[PDB]
Amino acid sequence: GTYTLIIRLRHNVIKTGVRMISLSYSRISLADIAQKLQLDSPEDAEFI
Amino acid sequence: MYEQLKGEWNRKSPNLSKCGEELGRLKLVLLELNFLPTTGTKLTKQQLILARDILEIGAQWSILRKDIPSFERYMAQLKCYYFDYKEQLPESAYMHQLLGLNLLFLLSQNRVAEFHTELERLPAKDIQTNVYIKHPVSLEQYLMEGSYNKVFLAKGNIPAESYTFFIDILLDTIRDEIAGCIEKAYEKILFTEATRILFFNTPKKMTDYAKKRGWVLGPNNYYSFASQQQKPEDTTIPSTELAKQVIEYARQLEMIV
Amino acid sequence: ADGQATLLNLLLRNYLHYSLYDQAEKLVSKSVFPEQANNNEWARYLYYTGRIKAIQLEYSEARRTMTNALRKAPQHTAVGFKQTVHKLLIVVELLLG
Amino acid sequence: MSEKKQPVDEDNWDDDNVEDDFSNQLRAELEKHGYKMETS
Amino acid sequence: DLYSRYKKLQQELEFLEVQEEYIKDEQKNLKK
Amino acid sequence: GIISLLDEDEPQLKEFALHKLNAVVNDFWAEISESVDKIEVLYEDEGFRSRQFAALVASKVFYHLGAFEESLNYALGAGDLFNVNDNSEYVETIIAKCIDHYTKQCVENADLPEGEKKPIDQRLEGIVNKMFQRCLDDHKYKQAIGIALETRRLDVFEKTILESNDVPGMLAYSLKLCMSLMQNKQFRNKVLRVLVKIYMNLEKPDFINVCQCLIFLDDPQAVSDILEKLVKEDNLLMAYQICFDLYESASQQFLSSVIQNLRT
Repeated sequence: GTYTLIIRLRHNVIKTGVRMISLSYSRISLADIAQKLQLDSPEDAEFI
Repeated sequence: MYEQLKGEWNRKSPNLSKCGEELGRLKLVLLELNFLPTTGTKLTKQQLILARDILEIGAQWSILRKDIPSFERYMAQLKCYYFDYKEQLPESAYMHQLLGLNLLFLLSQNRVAEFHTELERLPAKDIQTNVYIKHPVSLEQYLMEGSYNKVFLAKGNIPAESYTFFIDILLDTIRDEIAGCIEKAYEKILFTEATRILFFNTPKKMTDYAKKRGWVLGPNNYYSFASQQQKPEDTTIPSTELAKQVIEYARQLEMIV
Repeated sequence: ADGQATLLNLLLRNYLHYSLYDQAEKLVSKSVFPEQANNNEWARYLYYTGRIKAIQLEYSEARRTMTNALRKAPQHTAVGFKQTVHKLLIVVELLLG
Repeated sequence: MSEKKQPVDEDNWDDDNVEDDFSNQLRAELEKHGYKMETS
Repeated sequence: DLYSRYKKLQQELEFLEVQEEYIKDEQKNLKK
Repeated sequence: GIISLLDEDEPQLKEFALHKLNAVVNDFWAEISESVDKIEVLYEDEGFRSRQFAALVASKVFYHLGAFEESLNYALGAGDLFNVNDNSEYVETIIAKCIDHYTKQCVENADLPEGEKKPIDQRLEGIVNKMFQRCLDDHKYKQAIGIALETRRLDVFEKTILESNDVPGMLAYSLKLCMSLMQNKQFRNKVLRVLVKIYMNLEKPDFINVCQCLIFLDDPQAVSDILEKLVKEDNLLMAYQICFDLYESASQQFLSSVIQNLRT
């Protein structure tokens, strides 16, 4: 009985990811982060 | 069987001289029986299955006339009807499209706490089944992260009913959001790139946004006033607050408590 | 004493498991504090209201009354509710980082 | 003692963090170096 | 009688209140 | 869920709404507890035909939430429908508010009742003695003596000397228990001066209590008045313990001041 909490972790995975990427890489193309996060789209890679 | 209603309820009578009789019809419901959930007499359902069908359609034309305070009046009463453990219809062709409709408009009410407390009432109906309710919960999930295009791909995908007044508030609360998030550290943008980030081709609506906030109208330019310079070099704000805190250390250090 | 305590955990036990109002009521409940509840009904009392702030999005306030609900507990082994709080306590910390 | 009124029902830590890193990334990274010399 | 059960029992809260204030003086006065 | 229909402006829905505000006053008691309190608006809007029962459910709901006076001022202004029902565990909740508020009001009104006095509602004062009539008629006089002091009133204490309880020694051993817990000289002398002009007006006038009180009261002429009755009665046997308890207890200056009233 915890599934409604589990389903909203996709916001926290991607904020953990964007902190990891911005701390690792300094000058990274926005059309490279999406292929690494398997976002399938660079047009919202600006948007996150 | 005391109905007085079965002639002009399905056909559109938009804000005509029926709703005054209709509420007076609902007033005459109250003289017969209360809308107490009628714990006894389970077989008699004409006060329950025939009377709630009036109250769910009475919620339905509330949104076509843009009647916001009386809209949640009927919808809260329907919520107090499916709380009954007495066996009813489990649903109809309306229950998903009304309960999840409340989910979609309370989204527009900008109250996320009540958005997630509905989720007790249907554990399995969110992902693995009930696809018409999977669409609103996936929508606000996409509003949670930065995703904006997939939000409007769901504005290319409205399957269930019209949902028109809801997504237009969802238009409006995104319009100021991008007009909010145009104010990040951006460079010169011409009058095509951030002109098409919302929807618009080239109306004067961009001048409404470019004169509301900055990013000044120039020679095909959005001017960046990316300053963020004024606030630092503050010793005083610690020097007021820490001088309070250091005394608080000496309070629970020497004097007996 | 001890009538303010047990009658509220036993009030919560399916009010959490229902969607009835019962959560902002326990905000404006004055009976939040019975101030002493014999160290075992007090210890899970902070847990039953610990899931309440978790399920209605109050994250950072919840993790300190989840932790306090874990470390006021006895020395038993067949502990299947402690199997639940040790799961739930760091659900909400995954929500925080 | 040891009651808990029931209402409902090193050697290990450092490698767990090391299990976190190479969980699904180059476990037996042994022979790709033999195949990366002619590519790179 | 029952009327004396409260009047005499509030009479000693009058009497109890000094004593905790009294030793509060002597936690510091003996140190000096 | 009936809270949403509180803006109809047809009044007959409100009496249909308050029909549900009593029997299920414990489950959506969670709901209309702090979010909606719109009772006082229709309470002030000149209908009326209601605001009677409207102040009951707020006297219910502010009670448990610690706003006892917010319940109590509504419990005052609710009228008859609040006080028509007293066969429950709720009547103990409301007289422990009101009478306690009454006696902590009258202690202030024992000081200065004249000038800027408080708006004593007739229901605020009328259920005091009514419950005291419930004590006079339910056989209990160890507490009929009690609240009669706790009301801090002179004449209702004088009233209950003639009651359904006879006087062998009750109201005479009361002052034995009243002098021990006697708080000040201010409430003492006012009560004690009227109790002993009725002891002379009793059937058999008690003599040691009317002397013991009077030296506590310092009336250097009143004992000479009842001495003159004993001169008129002409027996020194009953004119004896009025006199040597006067010599044993009283002050020298009091005996030197009362002697003018004995020789005249």
